[PDB]
Amino acid sequence: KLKVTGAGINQVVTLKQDATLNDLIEHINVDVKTMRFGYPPQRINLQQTQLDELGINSGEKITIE
Amino acid sequence: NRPNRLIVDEAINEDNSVVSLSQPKMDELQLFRGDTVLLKGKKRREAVCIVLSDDTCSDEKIRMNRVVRNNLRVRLGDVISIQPCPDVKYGKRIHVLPIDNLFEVYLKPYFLEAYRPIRKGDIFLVRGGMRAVEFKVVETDPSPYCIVAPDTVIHCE
Repeated sequence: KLKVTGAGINQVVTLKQDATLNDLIEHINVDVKTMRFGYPPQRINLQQTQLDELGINSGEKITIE
Repeated sequence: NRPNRLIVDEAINEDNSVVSLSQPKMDELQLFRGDTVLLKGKKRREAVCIVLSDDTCSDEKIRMNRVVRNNLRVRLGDVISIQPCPDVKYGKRIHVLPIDNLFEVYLKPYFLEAYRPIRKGDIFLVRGGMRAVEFKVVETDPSPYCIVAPDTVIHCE
C-alpha cells in the first residue's frame, strides 16, 4: 500500500511486496514527471530499482507532479 | 477514546512542520507517513502539518513542538483532533512579517526543498545567524494555507 497524490489523482495503490519503480509508474494511470517522498524529503525526476531500495515502504505517501 | 482525538505531547524533532503518531495509531486512522494533516485545537485554531510515525510515541498521544502548540493555543496534555487535509495547493505567494537580511539568512534556507505547509496567521521560529527569529504569516495565496514550493514568491516586510 502506497498513497499517491498529485497530477490530478488521489489513490491508494497496492502492489508487490518486492516491487519496482516501473511497476509503480505503471499502476498510476497518468504521465508522471516527478516523485517526492520520505523524511527529510527526497526528490526523483522521471523524465528501474526495487521500491525497497530507495527507502519507500508500505503505509507511506508519494507526491507526484 | 475517539481514535482521532489525541493527547498533545512533547516533540523530539524540532521541525515546525511535523507532528508524530505511533504506527499503530496511524494504521487505525488510515494515515500515510508524509501525508498532510489538518489539526484542530482551541477555538477555531487550526494548523496544517506533515504526519510522521514514531515508535516511541503512545498510541493515544501526538508529538507536536512548541511552535505548533502555540499556533493551536494548546498545552501539553490538551486534546486535539487530527484529520487528513484533503488538498493543499502549492503557494504562489506568501507575505510574512518579522516579529521582535531575513530572506537569505532565515526564510530561504527554512523553506528551500522542504515543501512546508503554512497557514495564514501562523507564527513560526526560524534558527540561523546569531538569534532565532519569529515570523508571522500575514497572508498566503491560495488562502488560508498552501505548500511553500521552490517557485512560491516570498514577500517579507
